Amino acid sequence: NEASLLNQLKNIANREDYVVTWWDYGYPVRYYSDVKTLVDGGKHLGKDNFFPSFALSKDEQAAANMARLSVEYTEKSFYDILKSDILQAMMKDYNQSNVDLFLASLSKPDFKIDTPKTRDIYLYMPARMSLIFSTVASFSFINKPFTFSTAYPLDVKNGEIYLSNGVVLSDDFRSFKIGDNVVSVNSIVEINSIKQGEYKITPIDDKAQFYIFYLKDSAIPYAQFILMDKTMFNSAYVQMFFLGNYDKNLFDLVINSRDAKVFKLKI
Ligand SMILES: [Ca+2]
Repeated sequence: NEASLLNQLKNIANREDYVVTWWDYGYPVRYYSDVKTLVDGGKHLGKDNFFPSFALSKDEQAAANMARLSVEYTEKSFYDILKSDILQAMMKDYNQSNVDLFLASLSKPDFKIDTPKTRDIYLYMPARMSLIFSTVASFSFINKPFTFSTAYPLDVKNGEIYLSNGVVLSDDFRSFKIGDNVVSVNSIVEINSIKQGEYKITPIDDKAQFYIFYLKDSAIPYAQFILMDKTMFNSAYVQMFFLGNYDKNLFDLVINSRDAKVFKLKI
């Protein structure tokens, strides 16, 4: 129950703290937790979405840093450039002229956070977001496609599975065609239990792109499988929520649930 988990968040965290998350949950979080957010029903323009999306789509370390940067610079952006165009502001304070290289800059373990820490930050990552994560991650691109297609079985006739995304998957989980021809999946990944670290990956051809996810116990209707590329596989969302793999020098797990996870930025 979301209200319960976000009411748990209220007590754990502080009124000044931010929760970083997608805007669809902006209001619920502010209501249940009584904390600040980056976006919400009333504030989710492209320029807005970029920051939650980045710290949800990029690699853990990159997301850890943006979380801190975006929060600190948005807060400050309430006292010139810092108003309207917060990414430029932070680039100057890092003397980076090229948007793409600064952003790539963030993935490095050797990135200095000059700006002081002024408040706590939490990541909120609900299961149900998978169904929309494709749209979430799209906003971490300045506007080179990605792939995050979730699907449920329509039928299972023969040794194949008629996935809802027009895809036809083999029962050994090693190929699909989409009504055409075979293309080996990079690896196989099945989630026996999220709350628990119950999963396993089977390497099956390196030069292959798409990963395949089997959600043996999806409590989410319409999300039984996930087909994703190497990038989405890298995201903090997949790695941290689904695979429950995270750096304990970057994040603290303060709320574990079947339905959602909450991490405390430690930086
Ligand atoms: Ca403070």
